[PDB]
Amino acid sequence: TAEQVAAERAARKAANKEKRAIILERNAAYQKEYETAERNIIQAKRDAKAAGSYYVEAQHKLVFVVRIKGINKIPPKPRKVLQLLRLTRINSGTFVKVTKATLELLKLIEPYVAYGYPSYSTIRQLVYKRGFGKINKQRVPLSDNAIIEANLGKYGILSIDDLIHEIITVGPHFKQANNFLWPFKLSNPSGGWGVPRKFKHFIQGGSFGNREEFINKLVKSMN
Amino acid sequence: GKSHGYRSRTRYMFQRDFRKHGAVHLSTYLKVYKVGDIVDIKANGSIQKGMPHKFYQGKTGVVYNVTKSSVGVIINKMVGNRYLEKRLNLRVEHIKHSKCRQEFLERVKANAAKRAEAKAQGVAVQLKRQPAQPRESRIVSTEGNVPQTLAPVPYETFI
Amino acid sequence: PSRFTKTRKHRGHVSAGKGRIGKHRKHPGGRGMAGGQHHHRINMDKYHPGYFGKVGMRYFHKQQAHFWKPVLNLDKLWTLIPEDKRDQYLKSASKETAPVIDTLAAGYGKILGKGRIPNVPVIVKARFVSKLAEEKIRAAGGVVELIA
Amino acid sequence: AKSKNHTAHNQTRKAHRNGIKKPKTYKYPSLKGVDPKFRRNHKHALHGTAKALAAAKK
Amino acid sequence: VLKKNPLKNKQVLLRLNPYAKVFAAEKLGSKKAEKTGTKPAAVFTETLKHD
Amino acid sequence: AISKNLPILKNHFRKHWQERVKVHFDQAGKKVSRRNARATRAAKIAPRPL
Amino acid sequence: GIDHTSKQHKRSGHRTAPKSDNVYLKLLVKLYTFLARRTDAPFNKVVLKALFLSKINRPPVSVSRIARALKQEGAANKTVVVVGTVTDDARIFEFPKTTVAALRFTAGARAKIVKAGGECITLDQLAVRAPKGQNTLILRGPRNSREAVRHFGMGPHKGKAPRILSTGRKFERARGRRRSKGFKV
RNA sequence: GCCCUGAAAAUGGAUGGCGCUCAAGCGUGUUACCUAUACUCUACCGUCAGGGUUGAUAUGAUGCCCUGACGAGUAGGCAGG
RNA sequence: AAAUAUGUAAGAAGUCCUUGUUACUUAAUUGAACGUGGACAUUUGAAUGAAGAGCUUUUAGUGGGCCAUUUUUGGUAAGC
RNA sequence: GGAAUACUGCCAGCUGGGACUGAGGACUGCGACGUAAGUCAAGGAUGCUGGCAUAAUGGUUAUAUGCCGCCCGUCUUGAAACACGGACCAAGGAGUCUAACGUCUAUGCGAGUGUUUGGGUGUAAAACCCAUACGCGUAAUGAAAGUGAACGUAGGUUGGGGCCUCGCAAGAGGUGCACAAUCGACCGAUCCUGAUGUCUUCGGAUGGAUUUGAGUAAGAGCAUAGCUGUUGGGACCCGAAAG
Repeated sequence: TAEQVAAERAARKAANKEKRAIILERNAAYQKEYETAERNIIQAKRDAKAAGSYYVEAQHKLVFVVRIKGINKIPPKPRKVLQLLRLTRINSGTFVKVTKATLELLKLIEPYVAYGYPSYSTIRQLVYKRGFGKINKQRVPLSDNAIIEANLGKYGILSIDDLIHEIITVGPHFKQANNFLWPFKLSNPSGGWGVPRKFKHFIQGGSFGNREEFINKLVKSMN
Repeated sequence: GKSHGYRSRTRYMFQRDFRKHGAVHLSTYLKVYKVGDIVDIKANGSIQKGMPHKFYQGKTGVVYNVTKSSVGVIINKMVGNRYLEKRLNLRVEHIKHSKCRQEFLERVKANAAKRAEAKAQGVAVQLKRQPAQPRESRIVSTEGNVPQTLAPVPYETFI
Repeated sequence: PSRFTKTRKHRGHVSAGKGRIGKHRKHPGGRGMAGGQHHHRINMDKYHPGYFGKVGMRYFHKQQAHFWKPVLNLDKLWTLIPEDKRDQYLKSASKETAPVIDTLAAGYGKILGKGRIPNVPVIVKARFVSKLAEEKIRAAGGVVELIA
Repeated sequence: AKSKNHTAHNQTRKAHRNGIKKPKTYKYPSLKGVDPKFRRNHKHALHGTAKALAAAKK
Repeated sequence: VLKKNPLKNKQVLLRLNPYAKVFAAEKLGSKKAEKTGTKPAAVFTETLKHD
Repeated sequence: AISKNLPILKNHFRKHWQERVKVHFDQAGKKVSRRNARATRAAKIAPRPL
Repeated sequence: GIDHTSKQHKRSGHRTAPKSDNVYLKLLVKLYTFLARRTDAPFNKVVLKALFLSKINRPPVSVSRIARALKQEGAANKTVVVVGTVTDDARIFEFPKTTVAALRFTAGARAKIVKAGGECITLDQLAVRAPKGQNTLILRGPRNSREAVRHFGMGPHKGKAPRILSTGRKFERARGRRRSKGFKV
């Protein structure tokens, strides 16, 4: 009894040591993955140019969507879509994997949201600052990797950076990973919307619809 | 006053197709129907017996009975806030195997087979359909295709 | 008791439970069974199919209990022998000393045939038996004796 | 006084509170309206196969 | 009892994700790219600057 | 008026019934009387049996 | 605001405790909620809940009904559990041994069971013998056998029983009940 | 395009008012700034949910404790007071 | 001959092999139904979500409605 | 030709100023820095100094000042309404009780159940006790005369909680009450079949049917009480012209 604890204690201390080391290996490898994908794309473009060709980039596999209309007066069809995408509150936001079956959802909803292509930076900070997970309904702040592993370990994914990676690379458990992430609760943008009126399209002078890369600037000020 | 007979509102619905009036070709009488088959109902107004009421035009149900000259069909109809189960006795002139149950059965076979060659190779399968995906990077060349540049065009009347 | 009564809980809401528009008025729709063939017919067919109209023969001065004939199923029957004396007859099971059972004494008027009885013979005195009832008694090696 | 005559207004809101669900699907459904001869013979078919299943239990 | 934000507060930054330690130590949130000379081809500039 | 799915009652009170209600509060009293009478009959009945 | 998808502040529709104030029942409950919580054992969870049920949902289990269940293959030695009361039934003659744990035995049922060499146990007694419900057979009465339920779902063509107070030809047997009198049902 | 004519009604009077003419007017562009019971973070009240805990050990087991989410309301239903 | 709306399907209640029952059916153990026995569970057969799913009884109020965009009928029109 | 700068973006780059908060209450957790012992900003504030006593401060109240604020009750799609009631204040003032019921619940007993018409008894309208009956239930179906519930371990199929067996687990097999769906069997009605018999017109075996029933298929009820709901009653309170 007086002894035993040291068994189980130094056990887990050791177990922890190893878990931590794995995350260290992994996180260092994702740094590489990323660093060389990005570099790759850059050189691709310069080579095409050099060959008198044009590199044309892969279409985005991933979007972040933020609902920007409040909740009254909404037509039933977009209303359902807004809910199936977990957007039932103004300024709350989620990740959507882009395919045809989801792209037609974003179309139905376009007047009520602002969306785009999030950067690693933005995703990293969304998940660090406002990442909470769903665990028997309850909404739980991701404040230790143990919590992620305990629910997402079964798919690989045993750190918060494992999570970010399954989000940014989309990839095989994106469904399950992304769903575990509660809807992000953003503030109003600090510095404003930058347009006199939100409820027109970004193309028309602003807010609503796909603003593409410019989602990062907006989300960063909301986060 | 108002008028709501049985074939009310059906002038274009029960009409025959342009240049397709007359005898119905024998294929229609040679199809075989089984309990559990999925048929689409579509009235032929040249055959007045065994005729679906117009609510069922364009609807698809399941065969629940087979008879000398008709199949019985089960349709689920919405009345109020609830579907009621309806059974219809349609003659065969008014019915047609549902073509999508055919793609489906074909794929189930295709699926069994894909599974077979995969196991008798001991490899992963992947049998469910993915939706259309984003599109991967390409390099377009310019050999013979130096971009032609266009500009908007001045207004002009052609009247 | 009144203190558990929604009428106490309604004090201070205008109007008790009864609505602003519809009021609790003083008999709409008529009294009692008014308009059962008129404005109350939907409730009356559905809920009371059969209600209106005649069916059958009248019978003047009928005397219930000319018809008295309360039924007992084989199913029980052994219940008419009292609990203690019951084990012995069951075990003995003989044609020579088998138990009388005056079913009329017990208050019954006919022995119907639902149920099984154990093999043991029984002498059943009754007025009226069903065809099958008598058939099961006999298979167990008892008889029916008609009495009055 | 004349009053309003008809409308559907609100009716789908109302049907969708508790509403729509779907059919109530069973394996072994109602044989209601199925060919009487056929059924009468199905009976005998089923009796027999039951018989034999029990025959294969000695 | 209190959500601390790893994006301020290096302690919980280090708690979730080490690596950060090396990330910072090695810089690499900066970090010079290599250097290539590759030139665009004639045609690319002809048409950039076209009409 | 007829509503809901309920049995059809036939409560016969269309008639001034309140002028003929008999509540037997005398249940206990009449009993004490019945006995006191039985007592004194037997009394004067000498040793006869009632 | 929030576009709510589901009723807020909805309460599970389930009893959480018996509506009864019988001290003893509360004690059986207090026992079982310890058991339910502290052991795995599906059994106690089931028995826990059944303790909360109202009278209509504890129909009685009869002694012939136990006789029958005991004839299940491999069941003869199980101890049969009735979270409610067991009633006598003069209809079986041969009744077997076993041990029945119930909330209540009618006098005849105790007799019957006992006379055949068996035993009557209360639920706490069943608890000590079987903290995990080992070798038990939970039995339930026929609930839809009740008179009330004859009249549910009453309507045209439903096959149900009217709420009639008094029966014979002359009571609800004419128009709407036979083809010869208006329509039929 | 702006502006002018076309352009008539009854108490005195309304770009909301003052007043404004390279506007404080009309078209367009760019920044900053003000501000809701909304959004973000935190405390507290309640409601609902999930979870732990009388195992021997003072004072509430319909209790104590942990955790997440939620809160508009006539007619009207139920609950706790 | 659109657009918007609209029916069905996307599998374990499935698939395949073997061969049992019948009074139906066939020239015909031929079909039709329903089955025994045998094989196939990682993506088991698109997506997204699920704040749990299914079910029963009983009962209140209501049963004058009105407004906006869009479709639209009568009317010169109407805050019709 | 070689640079610079702008623009846009990234840094787990370093720093200054200001504002609100400081929930929790021994210790348990994840870490960080140390060669180390130790230290720490790591599962929610501490430390140092000062100020106040017929006082600092807080509650209340009156008044001023900024901004805001139409009369309630009612019917109504719409009332502050140039709709109605209401000058003021006390006291009074409207869903009751009864007969019979539906659902739900609690309770007693349970194939039964209901002592209270009555009797016994009494510390006297109480409490205590009880014989025969009767009511409802345990049989249904027919207009009726009538007839009246096991082919089968009270049947077959599919789901079923729980339990049993193998297994370290995942799992697999066994058994499967309640409940649901479906095929069958049994009782009555209807329509067929019409045997052995008999007095010749009685009898009605046996086997059937897209027919039919508020049935059977190892009983649930009877009674007391409560909320809600139903019908008759002055029937939530107040009101005709009339007869």
